[PDB]
Amino acid sequence: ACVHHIKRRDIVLKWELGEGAFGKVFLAECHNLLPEQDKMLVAVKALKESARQDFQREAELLTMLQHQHIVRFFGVCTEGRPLLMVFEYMRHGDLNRFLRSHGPDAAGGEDVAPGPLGLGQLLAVASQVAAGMVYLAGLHFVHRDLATRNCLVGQGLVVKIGDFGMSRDIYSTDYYRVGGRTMLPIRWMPPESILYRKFTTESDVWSFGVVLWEIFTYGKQPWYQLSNTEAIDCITQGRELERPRACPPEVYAIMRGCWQREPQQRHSIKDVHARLQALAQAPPVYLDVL
Ligand SMILES: COc1ccc(-n2ncc3c(=O)n(CC(=O)Nc4cc(C(F)(F)F)ccc4Cl)cnc32)cc1
Repeated sequence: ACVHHIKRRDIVLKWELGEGAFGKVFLAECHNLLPEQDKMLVAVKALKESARQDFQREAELLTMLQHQHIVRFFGVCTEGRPLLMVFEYMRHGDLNRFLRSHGPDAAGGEDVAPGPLGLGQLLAVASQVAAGMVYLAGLHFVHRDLATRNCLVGQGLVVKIGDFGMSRDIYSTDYYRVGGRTMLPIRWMPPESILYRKFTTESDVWSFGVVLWEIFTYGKQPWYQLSNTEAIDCITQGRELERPRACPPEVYAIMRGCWQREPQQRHSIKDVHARLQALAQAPPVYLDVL
């Protein structure tokens, strides 16, 4: 348990940002956290209710996972309930909201032009999320719920991967509630995950595949035209998501790389990150003709 601790007195809650059923999130000022900044803004998750153990496991895990494109964890405040986890504040919030609000069905601020994000803007986002997934597959860590609702966008369109309990509330429609405890992101899962309940690196590249589709559809729900049971039938019957208008055939091919029926046929995430980075850093003259 080599988790950083922060004194309660160094955390000033400002207001709420989000509610789940296991946690509340707050904007807070945090003091003496960085020398660069004597004071600075963070998001703080307060535990609602076993629960303490889950909190200790979450904190140990998030102290392990550090990387440019994983949500930055600063540490815990264990001095009095509510127990707090302290996170970097991501000014644009979740990538799904960010996509929807820069999509044809939505103006231009500080980090972004008005109107649809450009192809180069969408490859940059896809690249960063892939960079994140490399680092997790690196550690042989299976995510199990990769989707735009579980990434955050910071100042400068820095995109980072998380896994938020509040996602099951805010975005319940993205989950199939089985039995009455469990919640399955069926629209993001490959056939082996739905059929055999196996979760692997390779079930995560499938999910990354669908993230790529979300990016290029500006955050539409995959199979939005289908019920949860229709999506299951269609995913088990091998039916593949259509190329979005904004998706060049060359990007659609990376998606197909992630959707090979056979887990082992799927391109590695390293390969995909490489394909996507290369495009995002390609000169406009090359991209304007893709
Ligand atoms: C506006 O700025 C905001 C807004 C919201 C937030 N915010 N809200 C909730 C959470 C939260 O739970 N975490 C921890 C987390 O993501 N945990 C995790 C990560 C992984 C892995 F994907 F990294 F691998 C796996 C498993 C778990 Cl449990 C972080 N930030 C949250 C933060 C800033």
